[PDB]
Amino acid sequence: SNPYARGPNPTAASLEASAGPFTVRSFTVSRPSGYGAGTVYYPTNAGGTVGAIAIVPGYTARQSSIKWWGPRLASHGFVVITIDTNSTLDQPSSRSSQQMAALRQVASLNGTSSSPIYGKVDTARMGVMGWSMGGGGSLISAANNPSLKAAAPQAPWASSTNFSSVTVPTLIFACENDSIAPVNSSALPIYDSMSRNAKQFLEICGGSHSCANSGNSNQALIGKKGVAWMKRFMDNDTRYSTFACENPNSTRVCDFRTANCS
Repeated sequence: SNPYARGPNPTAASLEASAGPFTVRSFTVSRPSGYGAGTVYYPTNAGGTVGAIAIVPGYTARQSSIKWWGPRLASHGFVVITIDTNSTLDQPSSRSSQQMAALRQVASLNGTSSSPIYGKVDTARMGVMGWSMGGGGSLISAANNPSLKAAAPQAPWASSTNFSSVTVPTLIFACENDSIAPVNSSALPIYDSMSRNAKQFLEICGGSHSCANSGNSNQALIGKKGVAWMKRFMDNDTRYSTFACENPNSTRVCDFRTANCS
């Protein structure tokens, strides 16, 4: 039996829905350590400790752009911290450092008896997400910290597209019409650089650079894929292998590629 499996057996409908099974609460981090601000979203009743995911916005952007992931992931059994960076103009390497500082603080709060997440986190199971330069920051985090169990950046951008060293399972959300981090020169070459991992590339038809952000019109599919990827790889939960690895056969998807993902 898998000690990390949480929640009921998934279906397409349950993963496309507004929320998973678990009640979600949130709090603002009172003294952020190593990053600008954070909001923690957590399940009150997951039935065991859960992994932690840290999510970072893009250049000029704030938690509002990424916030929708907090309740959506947490309701399926994850502690999620969304951050603001120390400056809105921080670059990807700085964003990676701050992302790991946010994961560190989640681990600190897991050990703080006054915190709402005291004892709720398995600090050995962590994941990284983020938009654009925060997505490039997530890939840097994975390259530098290969114990991370999953990465799922959106509309990523980094100074170099070469992430050949990454061994962390990585799902890339791409936005077809992105004019800031174009698919062809950003998301796709980042995807193609990775030869050592389970990986996936999922491009949303018609998407602008913000197509995976809060308020987007594809939360059913994008949320299904993000949760399935994190469940399969952070929880080793093979009930999610098909959802994580499948072509979703969706008219909202204009390009789908995956490797080392059965």
